[PDB]
Amino acid sequence: GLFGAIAGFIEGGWQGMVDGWYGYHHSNEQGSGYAADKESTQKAIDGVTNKVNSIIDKMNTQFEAVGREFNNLERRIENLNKKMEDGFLDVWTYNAELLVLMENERTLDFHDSNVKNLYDKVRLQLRDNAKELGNGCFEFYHKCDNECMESVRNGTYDYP
Amino acid sequence: GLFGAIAGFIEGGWQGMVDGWYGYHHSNEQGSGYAADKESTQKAIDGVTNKVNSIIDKMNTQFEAVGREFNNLERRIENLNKKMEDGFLDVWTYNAELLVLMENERTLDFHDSNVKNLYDKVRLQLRDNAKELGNGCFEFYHKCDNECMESVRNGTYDYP
Amino acid sequence: GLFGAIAGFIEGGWQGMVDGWYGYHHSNEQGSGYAADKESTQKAIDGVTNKVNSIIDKMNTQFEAVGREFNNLERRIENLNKKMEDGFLDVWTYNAELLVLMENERTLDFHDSNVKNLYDKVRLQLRDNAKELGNGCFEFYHKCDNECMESVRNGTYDYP
Amino acid sequence: DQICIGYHANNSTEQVDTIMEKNVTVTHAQDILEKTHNGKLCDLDGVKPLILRDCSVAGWLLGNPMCDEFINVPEWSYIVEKANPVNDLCYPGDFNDYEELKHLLSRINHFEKIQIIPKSSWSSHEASLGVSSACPYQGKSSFFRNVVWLIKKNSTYPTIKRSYNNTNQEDLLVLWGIHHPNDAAEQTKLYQNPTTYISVGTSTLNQRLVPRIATRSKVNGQSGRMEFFWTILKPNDAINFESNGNFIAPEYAYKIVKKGDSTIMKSELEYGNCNTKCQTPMGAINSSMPFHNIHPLTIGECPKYVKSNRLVLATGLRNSP
Amino acid sequence: DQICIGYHANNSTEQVDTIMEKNVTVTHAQDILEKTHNGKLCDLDGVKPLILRDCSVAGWLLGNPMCDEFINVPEWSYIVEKANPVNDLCYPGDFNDYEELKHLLSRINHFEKIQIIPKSSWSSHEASLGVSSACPYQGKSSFFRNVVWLIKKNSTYPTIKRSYNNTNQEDLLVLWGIHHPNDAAEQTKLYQNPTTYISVGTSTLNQRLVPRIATRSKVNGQSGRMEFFWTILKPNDAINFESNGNFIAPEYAYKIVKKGDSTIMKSELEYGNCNTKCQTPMGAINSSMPFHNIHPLTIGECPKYVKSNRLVLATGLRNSP
Amino acid sequence: DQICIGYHANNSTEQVDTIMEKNVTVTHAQDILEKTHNGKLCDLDGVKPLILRDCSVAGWLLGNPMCDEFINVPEWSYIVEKANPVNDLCYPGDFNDYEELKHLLSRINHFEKIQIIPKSSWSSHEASLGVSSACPYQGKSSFFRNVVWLIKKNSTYPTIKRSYNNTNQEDLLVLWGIHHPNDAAEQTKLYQNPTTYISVGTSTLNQRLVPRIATRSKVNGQSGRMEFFWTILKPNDAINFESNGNFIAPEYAYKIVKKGDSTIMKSELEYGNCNTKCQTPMGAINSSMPFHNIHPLTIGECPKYVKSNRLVLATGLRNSP
Ligand SMILES: *[C@@H]1O[C@H](CO)[C@@H](O[C@@H]2O[C@H](CO)[C@@H](O)[C@H](O)[C@H]2NC(C)=O)[C@H](O)[C@H]1NC(C)=O
Ligand SMILES: *[C@@H]1O[C@H](CO)[C@@H](O[C@@H]2O[C@H](CO)[C@@H](O)[C@H](O)[C@H]2NC(C)=O)[C@H](O)[C@H]1NC(C)=O
Ligand SMILES: *[C@@H]1O[C@H](CO)[C@@H](O[C@@H]2O[C@H](CO)[C@@H](O)[C@H](O)[C@H]2NC(C)=O)[C@H](O)[C@H]1NC(C)=O
Ligand SMILES: *[C@@H]1O[C@H](CO)[C@@H](O)[C@H](O)[C@H]1NC(C)=O
Ligand SMILES: *[C@@H]1O[C@H](CO)[C@@H](O)[C@H](O)[C@H]1NC(C)=O
Ligand SMILES: *[C@@H]1O[C@H](CO)[C@@H](O)[C@H](O)[C@H]1NC(C)=O
Repeated sequence: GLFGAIAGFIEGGWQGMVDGWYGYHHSNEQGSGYAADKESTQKAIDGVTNKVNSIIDKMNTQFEAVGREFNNLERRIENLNKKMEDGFLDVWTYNAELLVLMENERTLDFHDSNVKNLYDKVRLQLRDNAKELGNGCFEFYHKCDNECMESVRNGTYDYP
Repeated sequence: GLFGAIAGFIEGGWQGMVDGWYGYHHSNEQGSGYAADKESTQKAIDGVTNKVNSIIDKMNTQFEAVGREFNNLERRIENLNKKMEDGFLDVWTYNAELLVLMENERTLDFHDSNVKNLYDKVRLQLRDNAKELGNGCFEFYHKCDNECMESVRNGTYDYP
Repeated sequence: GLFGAIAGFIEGGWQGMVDGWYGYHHSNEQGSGYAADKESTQKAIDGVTNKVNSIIDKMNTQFEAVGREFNNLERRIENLNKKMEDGFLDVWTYNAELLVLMENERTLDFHDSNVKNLYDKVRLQLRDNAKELGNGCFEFYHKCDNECMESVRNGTYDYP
Repeated sequence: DQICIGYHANNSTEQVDTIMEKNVTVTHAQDILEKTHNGKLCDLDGVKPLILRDCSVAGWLLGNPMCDEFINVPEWSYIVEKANPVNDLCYPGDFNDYEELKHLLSRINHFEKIQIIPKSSWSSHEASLGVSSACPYQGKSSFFRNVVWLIKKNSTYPTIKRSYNNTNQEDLLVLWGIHHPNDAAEQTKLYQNPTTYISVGTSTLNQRLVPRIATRSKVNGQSGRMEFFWTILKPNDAINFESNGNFIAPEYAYKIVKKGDSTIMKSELEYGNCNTKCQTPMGAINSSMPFHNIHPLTIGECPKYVKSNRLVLATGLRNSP
Repeated sequence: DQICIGYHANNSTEQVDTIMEKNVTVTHAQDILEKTHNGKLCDLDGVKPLILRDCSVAGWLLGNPMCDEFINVPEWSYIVEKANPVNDLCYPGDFNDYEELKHLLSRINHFEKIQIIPKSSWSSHEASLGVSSACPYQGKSSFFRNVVWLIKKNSTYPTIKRSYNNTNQEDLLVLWGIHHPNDAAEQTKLYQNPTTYISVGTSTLNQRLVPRIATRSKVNGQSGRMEFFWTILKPNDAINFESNGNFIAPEYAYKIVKKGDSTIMKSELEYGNCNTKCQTPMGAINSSMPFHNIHPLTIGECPKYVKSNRLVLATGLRNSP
Repeated sequence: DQICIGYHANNSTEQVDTIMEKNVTVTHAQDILEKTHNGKLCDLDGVKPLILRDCSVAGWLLGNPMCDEFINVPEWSYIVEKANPVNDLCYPGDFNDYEELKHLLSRINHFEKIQIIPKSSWSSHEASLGVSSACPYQGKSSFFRNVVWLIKKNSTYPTIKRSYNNTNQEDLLVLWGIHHPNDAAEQTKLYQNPTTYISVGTSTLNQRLVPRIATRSKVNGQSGRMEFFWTILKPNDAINFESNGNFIAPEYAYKIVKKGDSTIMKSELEYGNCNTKCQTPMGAINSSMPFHNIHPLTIGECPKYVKSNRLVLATGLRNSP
């Protein structure tokens, strides 16, 4: 994965996180669980919904075959007609298929990038208050209850 | 954007940097301002011009309509000719619009990634000598005037 | 290069790692040398080989020109026929040329992304035990013999 | 105390292709290609097709006497014709410029037919005697219902000079024919006159047909040939016939209701009692899918046709086990 | 003491589109689609087009007497013709292989007209009496200037036997016609002989035309027809006419100076006295943009046509507010 | 102590292109465009082509006597004909629907020539004096070996009636021809009868040809013209010839063995004594590349034509010095 996060340094997905595509699992003294990051989720949904909309639109101009008949002694121009309509279907089929191949790759890297970004956001914000375990996780040096964990989730962790 | 620098960990552009596409703002006892980074800007300009020259070239082969006339009882091969030309126009239109949609995205990510690289060049060099504020900015522990600042700019920071 | 490693913060390739695409150099008390990293290498070989096989197949439908003769007073359809077949060759040459152009860009970046993910993999692992030299290399503070160096490659560095 | 960044997984078994990896499992895909139809021919916005069953377009326009289901048919969305209808030209021959006709037919939704030259109105020539066993109806010899096979009256064929002016404001499709007998005497038996011709005029038509006596293949027990012709008579303009033998007369013409937007498709399929906003020769399509792989040829509000067996989009991320 | 890494903004308000986001303000963009033209027909690298005004190609080639602007015209870049020129075949008829001819005209930049069979040159036929009030010049009945409507003399029409040898190193366009009277009386009134033909031969031409005395509608008060034919006379080849009447003789022919590269375009516009490097039927294009959306048909060094309404590239970065 | 992350370089000199940079050196590349060919015409999977040398398709089928190398040729993979074969229609003329026949030939691999009207068999017409000095064989005046130029016997050309029935399971290509003398005497000398015809018929053919006496350029010192026609005869149908003069009757016809997949290609090249699986008019392709740029027209197991000069993929990485 281009951006190293998904199936990379975070070895797997979380079955437990049923609320968004990216987020947090926090594990402390008062128990644990998951919390989807609404912002990145909502940016990702938008980006993907436009992508698909854009994929549907731009492939709507497409060639429409028209049936056309030619008699026993008009073989050449019927065959012209054949090779021509088959030619456009091949161009549009090549086109549609290859675009899907390409943009599927860009979507997977998109998600990968979204996760790397979120990590980096959290990571900086946890300057030297935590051991970056190198597996998606940061271990604090100090205790960090639900008021504090949400601090990071908030974007407003930063002990000012 | 994929690389998370532009409109990402760095919230915004700098109206006061009129000198290049990416570079530096410094601020110390002697006062402050901007300084565009020449090499990353110049790699950006070359990359972006080559693409535009590439985009213009690979398209110049395109299909050219040509007037063709058919009498009252040649309607079938007139329609052929019409479906044939509208065919290549839809194919070239699609081609051209989409490559633009695609390369536009790639250009922007390119700029995102150029800023990210430039940030990391600075981030390393500054090793243990500065609090990575996490917003584009490094804060030195040890006072850093214009001879020092230009040190980082130079890429020849390091206390050897 | 998008991911900032190749011809980036690593100035250049290693004429002496003849064993894989990405790998390690160690240099310590007991001597020094090169070790290709098998997993990242093999992931890259697979990804590229698929790309090539993909490129070949999806381009295999492609228009085939068929010969066709016309008389002195069939000039319009002969020209129709000519500009039809030339027309598809142009669409397919563009399709093929651009795909090479586009995917070449993606291939190079893939190698970049791969070298980066490996650097990032070593850098979390080596935690705070080593000066990150800014240049591809890490300098340990505590003597790192061959048994230690393979602890890094291995993946099972970290003092448990 | 630990905080972790991570990402969604779930029980999706869904796969998408990329360039470097095939069959990648995603938490969320979107299959954008329609592969199902209903196998039926259906109305098109509640507007039934002309399903010519066993009758060919020619066998309909001339009124092959076996094509009495189509004497005057309602407006149609599209026409449906078999590969090899058995009820074409009952009397062997040729429909001239048949395909170029079909083409117009393909941009026409409605014909209101009307009488141009009455079967009563042939003073000097007989015309109830032009019937062939090759064109049977109900056992008895017959012929194309919309044209008239005028024969000689009392061993004389006086030169025909009839004419029609178009005082409906729709383009009129006008059909006639010539008979090329097989032998020197057949000519004489049927029309008397030895050397003949049929001469057709309009503002843009300058035509003189002349029969073609030749020895040829029995086909539908027939050794002669009809050879049919047509024209579009602009409205407020006259067609001008003239013949001294072999003339198949127009009796009926077709009034064009150029409604527009149609097709003749090829379908061995029967009518299916359904509605649809998209129809293919193979059956009808019901989807919001941007694409389908049913059939290139379609009429109506339709997905784009492609040759793919499969086209699916990632929306979600790589679904890890 | 801070050092910060960042990037350019500015007051650019330019938007570009991507796959994932529309209307993205960039600091710099390159619009690459030309959307403007001068609205005029112009010269093409200083070389004025043949702008046929109200004459049609046919009307020009046979020299309709209403088409005198074009009796001899200089080399042309392109030809312009209207959708429905009023000055065509003034005397109703057909031009034969008209379109196949117009196709040749798409590859010719200059004619030079030379006499092949002089009007005076007729000893045994009258050549100043074949005029029609349908082709009027200056109020007086006239006729197509490049052809001669031969009429019978002292009441005989003796067999014609003429022959032209191309003693120019050009291919030569040769134009002739045949009259189709509407009754056997006109036949007699004009040519005497009741059973006529015209025969024409070159190395490759083997044609015997024959009149079709049919009865037809008045088009410009005429119930007759002319039907003009043409051929290409190779240099050192001879054309060989022969007829006993109905023969519209070549008086003139055109010498092809096949300077190559042209189009007949369809435009209702007049000359605009501009010069240009790229010309479409709606107007002419002055730019360096790689593409344009003006009209698909152009002549000269033109951008590529596309149906886009908008084609803008990023060059700069996302411009923050 | 140092550990370092890094990557491969080598002495690779290979360059590949990208959108943003051109000429980027890479450790590894895969060239996927075939640029080379053997420069010969070769058999196609062991199966030698029909290389017509100087004979045109027309020249071959009617059996022009300078084309005896091709009197009975075996099954072929592809046909090779030059651009201007010297040995075409020896007796000047026209091959009707020539191009539509060459089309059929595209989809045919074997002809087997058989007699359908013996030369001896003509009782009331002389079948051996139909020879011209335009069609010479070994110095002596000859003629199209597969058709017979019947002439009058004792100054009577009795009306011809002959009939051939196809009793092979194959379709059969039947070739014939009519002759256009240049003057009345010519007609009279060769055939007696002054107004003649040929009327041809099968189940689908309804023909009547008429000689066309006109006066024309000497091509091959010949002033008249042959006009050859053709049909495909269904297995169990009968063609029914009939004429009183100008007839160039069949003697032989070709039975079709339609093994399909062939082209006519155009090539001044001789035979090369080689095998290949992919052949272009320029030479043949021995390759595994997905693409090639040799020539667009090929037959066989073939890489895809593109107009590129170079198509090289990166596999390895940016080769840094
Ligand atoms: C077909 O009939 C119509 C109408 O009867 C003819 O057109 C009329 O003819 C008169 C003759 O003086 C014209 O002035 C009118 O313009 C026409 N009347 C109407 C109501 O349109 C028409 O000419 C006939 N066709 C021909 C050419 O014979
Ligand atoms: C048209 O005229 C030209 C020249 O006036 C003819 O060509 C000459 O004719 C003789 C006939 O024996 C040839 O052998 C010569 O080669 C020609 N002379 C020159 C100077 O080229 C031409 O043949 C005439 N057209 C025809 C075919 O009748
Ligand atoms: C060509 O000859 C064949 C056979 O010699 C004819 O076909 C036969 O015609 C008889 C007529 O009584 C039929 O009953 C048979 O079915 C046919 N023979 C077989 C066994 O196939 C054929 O009709 C002839 N062509 C024409 C149209 O006259
Ligand atoms: C992809 O998966 C399908 C099952 O959905 C399988 O049939 C196909 O062979 C797979 N393709 C490859 C080459 O892995
Ligand atoms: C983009 O901007 C234009 C205004 O310049 C607007 O009309 C158009 O709808 C916008 N497109 C979308 C879908 O945001
Ligand atoms: C790329 O390199 C080739 C030499 O192999 C050279 O001819 C060509 O001009 C180069 N292209 C550019 C634009 O640098």
